[PDB]
Amino acid sequence: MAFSVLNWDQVSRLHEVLTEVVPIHGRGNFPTLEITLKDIVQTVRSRLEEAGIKVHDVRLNGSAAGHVLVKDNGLGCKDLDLIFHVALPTEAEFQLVRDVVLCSLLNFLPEGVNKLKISPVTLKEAYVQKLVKVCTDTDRWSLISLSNKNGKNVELKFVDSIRRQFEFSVDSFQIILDSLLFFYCSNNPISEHFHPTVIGESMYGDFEEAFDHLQNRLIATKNPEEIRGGGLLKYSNLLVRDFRPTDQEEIKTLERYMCSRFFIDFPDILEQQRKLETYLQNHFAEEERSKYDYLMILRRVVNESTVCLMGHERRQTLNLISLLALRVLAE
Amino acid sequence: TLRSITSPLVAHRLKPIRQKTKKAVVSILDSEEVCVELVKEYASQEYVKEVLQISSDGNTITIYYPNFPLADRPPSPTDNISRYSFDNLPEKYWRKYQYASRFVQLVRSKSPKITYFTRYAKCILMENSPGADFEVWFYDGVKIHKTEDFIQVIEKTGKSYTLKSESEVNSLKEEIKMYMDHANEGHRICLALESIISEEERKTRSAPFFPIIIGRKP
Repeated sequence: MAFSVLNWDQVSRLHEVLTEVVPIHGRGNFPTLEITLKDIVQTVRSRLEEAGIKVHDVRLNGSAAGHVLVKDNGLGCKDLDLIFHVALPTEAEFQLVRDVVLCSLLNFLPEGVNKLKISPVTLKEAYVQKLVKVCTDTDRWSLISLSNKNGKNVELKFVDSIRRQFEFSVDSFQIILDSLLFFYCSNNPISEHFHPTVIGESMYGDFEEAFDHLQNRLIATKNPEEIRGGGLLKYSNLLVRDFRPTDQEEIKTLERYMCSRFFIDFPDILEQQRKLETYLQNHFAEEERSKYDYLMILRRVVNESTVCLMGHERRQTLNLISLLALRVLAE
Repeated sequence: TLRSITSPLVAHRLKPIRQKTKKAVVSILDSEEVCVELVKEYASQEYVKEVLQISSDGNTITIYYPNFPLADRPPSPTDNISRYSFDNLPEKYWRKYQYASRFVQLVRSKSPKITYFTRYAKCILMENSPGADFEVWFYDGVKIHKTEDFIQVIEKTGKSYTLKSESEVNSLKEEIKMYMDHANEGHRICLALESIISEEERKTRSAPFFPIIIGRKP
């Protein structure tokens, strides 16, 4: 990795992301929360420090970093992922992290601020949509998701150690927010002649190379060894957004790995169907035109890069893709 | 430590099986992962409260809580999943994991690994390594079965009896001593074959080299 200094343009767009009012849907009778990234980050960090867990870093991940670094790129603003570099030794701390996050959820309400006795379970079953605890050999992190619909899904991830989330060059960006949370203690607002020094990172390689890949709409990866199943699906999303490989030679090999590794992780077609239907409903919730083009890109890739010996399973998945198209082809 | 009480299970090469019991469903799937379904009753129907998915090397344990009605296969996982590694599993899950361990362990002891045909008997080394069970099915009807502890014998008549230790081993009708001698020859052979074939597999990474049948009936 390497360090880069966010220019004024980037810091401004970051400020807009951090002050953008995001709506959170409330599963059940619970009202829609009108939260803000700055507010959640502050409250969570403050209460984590209060509970005795140091927060070394707070970063902004996802497509949001890329939208900050290059305005209105091709990747879509639906993702808002935060990372809190936090040590997690025992399960006690994992449970504390759940309690702290649910408590800081209670803090945003119009008149329900005084309703400070809603419990953490009704809040989980009303505001949390996805929960993921991981504490293995290398991987060690916790993930809480906020409602995903007409707005944007806010995902809070607490990383103790992580198997280096390498992906395509275009979404390997992290922005260290601490400098900007500190910058507001200023009595006046942020202006062009007066901004904080903010630092961006690339989780693998030269940061300027990834930035170039992001400006020129390039497809790139660096360690295929640690690629898992869903790489192919992400790759097809890049394709449906008019990104091209860095060199047409080596991508025929990458494709085979992604194809082969896909079958290794999803051999049963029912799991495939679930995986695909949920991918489509995640990345193309309302992009009706994008869905058919995506399914046909996938079909092209599967057809050209699936090895001959898996032709049987090949036809089954090509058929699944086709059937999904007929549905996206009626409504 | 959890590692101090049982070893992690190994489901490699084990045939799929769905075993229902009163308080649990354990299944060895086609993927060789091992699933344990916790079943609770609500009047007119039975549901599944949590699911314990165990990897094939049982090293990674995924546990999830969907809400589901009992079915022919385990419920599919949703988003709320927790993955632990063997050494970070909390005591609250140990008893169930040891349940799956005891199931897999028993299945292995009846799942043949090397079958070997001699001129007098069909030997069967099972998969519950190390010190795997060893059955000698003589053609004339006599049965022999060897475990790390006891040694069961059956006779053509159906006289059924068992043995402990070397107190009784030497003292027996010399007709019966012959069967155990031939069975220990077969056992040494099968263990040698297991060791050499495993090492060659270590070098040659590809399709499994077990199960393995050797010889034929006359």
